[PDB]
Order: sequence, then C-alpha cells, then structure tokens
Amino acid sequence: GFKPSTLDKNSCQDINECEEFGICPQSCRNSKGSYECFCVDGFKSMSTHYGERCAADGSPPLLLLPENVRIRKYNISSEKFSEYLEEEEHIQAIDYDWDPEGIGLSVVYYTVLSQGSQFGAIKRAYLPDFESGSNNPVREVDLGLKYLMQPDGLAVDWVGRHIYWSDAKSQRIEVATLDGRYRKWLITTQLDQPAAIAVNPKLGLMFWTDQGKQPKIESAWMNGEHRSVLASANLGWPNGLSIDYLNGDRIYWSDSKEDVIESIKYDGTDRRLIINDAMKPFSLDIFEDQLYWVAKEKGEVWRQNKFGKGNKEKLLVVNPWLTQVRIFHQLRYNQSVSNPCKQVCSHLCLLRPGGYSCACPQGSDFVTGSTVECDAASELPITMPSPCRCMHGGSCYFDENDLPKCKCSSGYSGEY
Amino acid sequence: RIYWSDSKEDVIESIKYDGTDRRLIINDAMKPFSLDIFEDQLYWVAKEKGEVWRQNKFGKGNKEKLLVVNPWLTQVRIFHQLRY
Amino acid sequence: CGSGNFRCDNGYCIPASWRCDGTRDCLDDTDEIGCPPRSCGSGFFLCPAEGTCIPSSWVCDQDKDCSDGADEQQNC
Amino acid sequence: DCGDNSDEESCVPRECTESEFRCADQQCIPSRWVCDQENDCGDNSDERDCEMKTCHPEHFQCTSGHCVPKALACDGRADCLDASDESACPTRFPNGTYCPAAMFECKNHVCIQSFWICDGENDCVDGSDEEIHLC
Ligand SMILES: *[C@@H]1O[C@H](CO)[C@@H](O)[C@H](O)[C@H]1NC(C)=O
Ligand SMILES: *[C@@H]1O[C@H](CO)[C@@H](O)[C@H](O)[C@H]1NC(C)=O
Ligand SMILES: *[C@@H]1O[C@H](CO)[C@@H](O)[C@H](O)[C@H]1NC(C)=O
Ligand SMILES: *[C@@H]1O[C@H](CO)[C@H](O)[C@H](O)[C@H]1NC(C)=O
Ligand SMILES: *[C@@H]1O[C@H](CO)[C@H](O)[C@H](O)[C@H]1NC(C)=O
Ligand SMILES: [Ca+2]
Ligand SMILES: [Ca+2]
Ligand SMILES: [Ca+2]
Ligand SMILES: [Ca+2]
Ligand SMILES: [Ca+2]
Ligand SMILES: [Ca+2]
Ligand SMILES: [Ca+2]
Ligand SMILES: [Ca+2]
Repeated sequence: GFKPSTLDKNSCQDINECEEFGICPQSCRNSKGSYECFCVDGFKSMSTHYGERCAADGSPPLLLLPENVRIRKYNISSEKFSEYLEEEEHIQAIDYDWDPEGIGLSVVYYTVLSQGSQFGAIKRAYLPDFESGSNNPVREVDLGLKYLMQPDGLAVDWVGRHIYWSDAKSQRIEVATLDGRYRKWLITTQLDQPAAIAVNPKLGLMFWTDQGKQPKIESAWMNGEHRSVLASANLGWPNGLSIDYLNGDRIYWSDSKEDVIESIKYDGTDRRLIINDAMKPFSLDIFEDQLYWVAKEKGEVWRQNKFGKGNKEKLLVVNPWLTQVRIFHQLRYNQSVSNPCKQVCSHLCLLRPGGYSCACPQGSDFVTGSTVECDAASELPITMPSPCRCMHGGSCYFDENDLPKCKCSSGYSGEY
Repeated sequence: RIYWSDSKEDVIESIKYDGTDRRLIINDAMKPFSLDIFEDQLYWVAKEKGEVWRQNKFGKGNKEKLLVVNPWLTQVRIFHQLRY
Repeated sequence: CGSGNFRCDNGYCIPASWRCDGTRDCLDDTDEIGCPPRSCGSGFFLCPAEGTCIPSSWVCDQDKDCSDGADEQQNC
Repeated sequence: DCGDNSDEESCVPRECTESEFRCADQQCIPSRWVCDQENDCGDNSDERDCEMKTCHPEHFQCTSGHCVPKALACDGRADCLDASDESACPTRFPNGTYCPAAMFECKNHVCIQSFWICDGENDCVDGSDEEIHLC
C-alpha cells in the first residue's frame, strides 16, 4: 500500500488507489495505506462473484427503444416488453424528464425526421412511471419548432428546464424552452454533420459530436460562450454520446466506422477504449456497473461492464429500425440539483460553470444598456392535456368533455 | 388461377393455369414481395418499408394498409381451414 | 445604482444578499471573485480544491492528501 | 448526353458560385429561388429557416418569412400564402373599402372575383369564403 518517494527514495508514500480506473463501482475514498469504497445516496451495496455491486432504490430500470414507427419499453426485471407509442413515422431520438409536474407520469421528448417536402418535428408525450400498456393510450403534442430537417440529436436539461438539439442538415445546435416558446442558436459555425448531444447541468457544460469530413468531439458552455475540442484523433463516425455522473462526470462515445466505444474525462485528459469489436455501435447509455449499446446492422442490444471488464452479453433482438436505447429510472439524472437562476432574465436563463446567464431568442437583442432584458414579446407557457393515468390495468376512455376517465378491473377501485 | 408479384415493375398480375388470360390487378404495389389470397381479398407485403396491404383480388376499388411490421418481414400467409 | 446594493464591473447592481452565495450573478463574476473562507477547527487544515478538512499533522507527512496543492512540499 | 452515361458516372457535385445556394443533395440553385414558396430543391431545403433571414432589396417579406416582389404588395391579390402582403396597407378609396363593388372583399383586405364567393376552396386565404351567409 506504499511506494517509494521521489523526494527521498529511502522513504514511503501512499498511493491514491482511487486514481486507478475501474477500481470501484461508484465512489472511492483514499486512506493512508488503504482505500475504501462506497455507493452514493439512493444506492446500496451487495455481494456478488465479482465483488461489491451498487444497486439502486426505486422501481427497477426500464429501457426505451425508438423504432421508426413506434417507441417500445423493455423491463429488465421482468424481461418483458410493453407498448407505449404507435402510429408515428421516422422517429430518431428520445430523451425523458422524470417528474416535471409531481404526478406519477414522466414526460418524453422525441424527434421526427423530414419525410419529404414536409418538415420534421420535436414531440412531447406522457410516460407512466407505473406499469401500463395499450390500456393508457398516449396523446402527442408538438413543440411547433419549424424548419427541422434531420434532428438526430436530442438532449434535455432538467435543472434549467430546456431542450437542446442538433440537426445534421441545418448544421446548428439549438436550445429552446422545454415547451418550445423561445428558440436560440448556440453553435452555428464549424459544424459538419452534428450527430449527438449531451448535457451536464452541474458543470454547466454541453458536449456534442461531429460525424462529417473532420470527425471531432467537442464541449462547450450551455450558453455557448466557450467552446473546445476534446478529441480529434481516431474518431471515424462518432454517432452516440453518454455521460456517467457518478464516476466523476465522465464521457463515453460510440464510433461505427471503427467499431469501438471509448471514454474520456470532461477535460479530455484521459482516453480509453472500453469495448472493441462493438459491432457498429450507434447509441450508448450507462447505468450502475453496466453499459448498454445498440448494434445498427442487425438490431441488437448488448451490455458489458462499463470499465471494459469481462464479457459482453446480448440482451435483446429488436429489428433494424432501432435507433437508440435509453435507460429510464429515477436515479439516472439527479433530480435534486438546484437551478442557479434568480428570475432576472426576461426570456431565457442558461447555465454556465458556476452560475447562469441571460439570453434572448434568435433575431432579438438586449434592450439598450441591459444585460437581462430583451426586445421581444413574452410567450405564455403551453401546458399539455391531462394523460390517461389508470394504474392497475384499468382502461381509459375520453368523455364528452374529452376528459380521460378510467374503468377498473374487478380487483381495484378509485378515480385513477 | 395464378397470381404473382413483381418488385422490379411494382405490379401484381394474374394468369390462368394454361396462360391464356393475363391481367394486372394492382399497379404501384410498392415493391411487392409476397402474396396471399382469401375470400374477396388479396394481401401482399411491401419490402422497402415493412407493410402489409390488402385490396380486392379483382383490382376493384381502393387499397388499404393493414399492418406496419419491420423490414425483416419476408412473407405473409393466411391461416384458415378453408384456404386449402 | 445605490441604496445599499452591490455593484458589478459591467455597470450593473444586484442585491447584497446575492453577493457571496455560490452563484456567479455578474457576467464579470466580480460578485464572487473574492469571498472569505469558512474554516474548520483549530486542529485541522482546509483545502478548497476538494472542499475538505484534514488534521493539521497531515499537511506535511509525505502523502498528497490534497490533490491540487496545500499539502506536502508547498507547506513543508 | 451520350447514351453510355460515361459523362456522368464518375462525377462529383460542382462548387456553387457567388449568387447560388446549395442544397443537401449537393445541388446548386439560384439564390432568388430561396424562400420563394416553391420547393425548388426536392427536400424543400430551399425554403428552410426563412423567418430569421432578411429579404432581397427588390422583394417584400411576408410574416411567414417568405419573399414576394414588392410591386405585388397591396395589389389586392394574395401573393403571400399568409395574405400578409394585403392585410396591412392603407385605405384605397374614399368609400373606405379596399375593393371595388364589382368585386368581393374579405377581412384579409383581399379583393376577389365576385363569382368565387362560395365555391369549393376558400379563395380568400382565411377571410370567410364559403360561409353560408354568402352562399
Ligand atoms: C418491471 O418489472 C417488475 C417485475 O420484474 C415490476 O415490479 C415493475 O413494476 C415493472 N415496471 C414497470 C414500469 O412496469
Ligand atoms: C444529487 O445532487 C445533490 C445536490 O447537489 C447532492 O447533494 C447529491 O449528493 C447528489 N446525488 C447524487 C447521487 O449524485
Ligand atoms: C365608391 O364605390 C362605388 C362602388 O364600389 C363606386 O361606384 C364609386 O366609384 C366609388 N367612389 C369613390 C369616390 O371611390
Ligand atoms: C438581409 O437582406 C438585406 C437586403 O434587404 C441585406 O442584403 C442584408 O445584408 C441581409 N442580411 C445580412 C445579415 O447581410
Ligand atoms: C383612407 O380611406 C378613408 C376612408 O375612405 C379616407 O378616405 C382617408 O382619407 C383615406 N386615407 C388617405 C390618406 O387619404
Ligand atoms: Ca491509499
Ligand atoms: Ca452571487
Ligand atoms: Ca499529507
Ligand atoms: Ca424556393
Ligand atoms: Ca421558382
Ligand atoms: Ca399582393
Ligand atoms: Ca376559382
Ligand atoms: Ca370560393
């Protein structure tokens, strides 16, 4: 547990074992001559053949899978499928918000590609936290964001209440209110086929990938003010990006031209290969000790240990229209994080390292001499209709007032 | 009577078992790849986008989309006692 | 600007409560460019790079307990 | 141009010139076509992002972000698909009407052939064509 000192080779110093990669699942604590390891709040530790696990409280995780015409849910605990959204076309990307309104329904955001002369869309739907299927039909809302062509990158910010998206054919990265009211262009120059986007509100940073002639992976401030390139060498077609918030705010990406999954730190200072022969990976997500990725050529979901250890397993076979895999759970995104904004901004408040800044929608500008107010009209929030909430297998019908109302199974009773 | 589907010409055609009467039942059939017939109805599969379509086997009227099933779909068969 | 508020180099003033509260309000960051430390017991030493406190003897005992500095050769 | 396609099979899209606009199919079209309400490029990419762009000095801009020749502003005919070219301009006659009595007038301030009142499509972009009180 001790190594010779460089200052005096006759003396002994303590190795920081926590600086080794994959030493422990969630958190490590250095001791003079030893180390200790622990799981953070919301997690528990359990024995297993490979050592201590970290396992999460709450209802077990689910996987969200967008096909071209449907979004479908898979339950790792029950190893079963459930039906969420259907009769769409050209779905590409998904992201979720866990409890935007306190009721037991999450909210889901998904992007739709342009079919032809018709433009694409960003759409908004309610996802029950509880067990449900086609008994609770889902309505859709459209954010009204015009002129979308190939919005193949979507991210959601739950602290600032914003949605971020990348479009390969507009060659822009844009942020809007989480209901589509105010729209801003953050990164407009030196982009070629932007493909994937991720956000970290705690650090106030956004990360994205480019898939064009010069493949690069970049990081910026969530307000766009600072920009940097974390990796440029050996990047092929970097098509998917994910973040681990418990293993020290670390970034993972997938490349289909090199059939590889790689990880870096948010400053670019340590680069590693986690999974080779990854079979043309196209999307990534990380939960607990495990890393899940999608294989594009043959429609498969694979999982491995996020530190590269051991062996890889095939979890599902879902047809080639599968574009993404997302992990759905309370503890994936830290809901507790608090918004720095203090209600000074008139239209947009956007996060940056250690605080916030005020922003005006596109085409508008600050009123002369101000840094918090804009020459633009106020837009009222767009609240969406109440969803079908019948919990225990009940079935919902829309009454003459178009309100959803439930009918129970013989074993249950109640309004919902 | 015999029916066949052609994906290079996007057509469904019918002939008699001796070849003596040839007809086009469905044009713009969307690259049809498999066929089956039951009662007044003709069912066929579209290969590029994974769809099952049905029309009247004599070509009459209009065509309907019955299912959307992913591109791995290779065939449609009709399962009933009185088919054979 | 005045009446007991606090001022930013941008030509902008904010309530005094905002001045040192862990959130950069001025775009020039001068509200929190300097704020005093909040300390541990007299028997201990504090490091801000990790928000941590260690016994004072640790400050020079041939172990890098504080990663960015304030330990070993700098203090020794 | 020659029936073996040898003139085209090996070709790479050419770079667009100073007054051209480029489309994601790597095609070049005149800049004037951009945001002209017609999908000149098949993906409708020439009509993209129009609301944030400014307009050519010869052309009026519609609320929908689309450009129309300025001589067709306030002419009585809906040249903008949103009728914003006609919705806004000054009074035309001492009558206070925007349209002669030989014709029909709709709240879009658009002036329309009288016979068009109550036949099929609403010839006035939204201004109460086909209403039963006309029919
Ligand atoms: C997932 O399956 C478990 C049983 O394995 C069940 O308890 C849980 O409610 C399921 N989750 C959902 C969202 O249906
Ligand atoms: C979530 O964020 C809160 C507030 O910053 C923090 O106290 C807590 O430790 C975080 N939890 C996890 C699991 O990261
Ligand atoms: C007023 O309106 C009537 C009918 O449109 C027309 O005969 C007349 O010429 C108009 N007069 C003036 C002064 O505009
Ligand atoms: C907008 O169009 C005008 C002409 O009306 C000018 O060409 C102007 O330069 C254009 N906008 C920009 C940013 O150049
Ligand atoms: C516009 O029309 C009104 C009503 O007919 C008056 O005639 C007015 O004089 C007109 N405007 C101008 C500037 O002449
Ligand atoms: Ca140690
Ligand atoms: Ca402050
Ligand atoms: Ca030490
Ligand atoms: Ca055009
Ligand atoms: Ca034209
Ligand atoms: Ca006109
Ligand atoms: Ca007509
Ligand atoms: Ca009419």
